[PDB]
Amino acid sequence: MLSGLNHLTLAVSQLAPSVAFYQQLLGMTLHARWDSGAYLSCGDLWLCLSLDPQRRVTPPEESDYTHYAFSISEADFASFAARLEAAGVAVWKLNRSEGASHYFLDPDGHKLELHVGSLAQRLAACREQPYKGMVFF
Amino acid sequence: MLSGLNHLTLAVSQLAPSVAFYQQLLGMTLHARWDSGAYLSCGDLWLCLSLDPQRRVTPPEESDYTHYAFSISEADFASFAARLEAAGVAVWKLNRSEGASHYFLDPDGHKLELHVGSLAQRLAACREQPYKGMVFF
Ligand SMILES: [Mn+2]
Ligand SMILES: [Mn+2]
Repeated sequence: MLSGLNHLTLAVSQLAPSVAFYQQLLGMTLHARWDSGAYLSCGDLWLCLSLDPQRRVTPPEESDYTHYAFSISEADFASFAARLEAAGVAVWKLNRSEGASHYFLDPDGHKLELHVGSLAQRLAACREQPYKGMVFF
Repeated sequence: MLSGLNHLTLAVSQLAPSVAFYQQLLGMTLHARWDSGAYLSCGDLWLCLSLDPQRRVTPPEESDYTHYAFSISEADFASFAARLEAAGVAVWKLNRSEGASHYFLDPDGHKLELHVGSLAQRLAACREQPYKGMVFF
C-alpha cells in the first residue's frame, strides 16, 4: 500500500542556479549536494534536484499543465508573491479558482504554484458548486 | 514560509485510463472526478489528474529525469513491484542508485517510483556510500 509522496525529483540544467532558487529564494533547507544533484526539504517534502543534460529550459507554452504546488499560509502569501516578483520570477497563469494561488516558473521552466488551502477545502467548495460532470466518492 | 507540497498535478491525455491507473492499480483513494479531471489522495498527498489536450504520451528516452516517488514499506515493496511487472507496467530505470526503488511509467509516460525509506535514511546511507563529491550540511 502506498503511504504518501516519498520525494519529488526535478531535472535541472544547471545545478548552482537551481540550488539558489530553491534554497535562497524559496527558503528550502539544503541537506546535501554532490557533483550532480542536491537534496532539500520543505516541511515534509523531500526535494531532489538532479543535474540532467537532457533538461531543456522550457517555455511555459511548450509544456503541459503538470505542476507542483507548495503550501503557504494566507497570512504569508502576499509577501512571498511580492518576493518572487521582486526577483523577476515569471508567472505562467493567473488564479481563477478557490484559494489563493500564485503560478510561477523555476529556472528551467518547471511549473510551480503557491497555494493556500487543502484538499478538504477544495472538495467542500466543489460540493457547493460542482464542476461540469462532477461525481463524488 | 513554504511548508511542503500542497498538491501534485499531472496532465493526462485520457482521463479514465489515468484514474484507473492511480486508483485501481496503485490503490490511491479517488475523491471526485469530473469531465476534465480527478482528485485523489495517497496518504497525505493530494494528487490532481488534469485532462490536458497538450499532454503527449512520452517515451522515457524522450523525457528528462523529473520523477515522482511514492512511499511504501519494506514489507510491501517487493510484492507491489512484482504485481506492477506482472500487469505489464512499463519501466524506465533498473539501477538502484538511490536505495530500494522500483521505477515505472504511468499511461502518459510520467516517471514514477516506489521507494522504501526517508530522507534521513538516505542521508545516512549516503554517508557510507556517498555520491561523487557529496557534502552534507
Ligand atoms: Mn494547482
Ligand atoms: Mn527517485
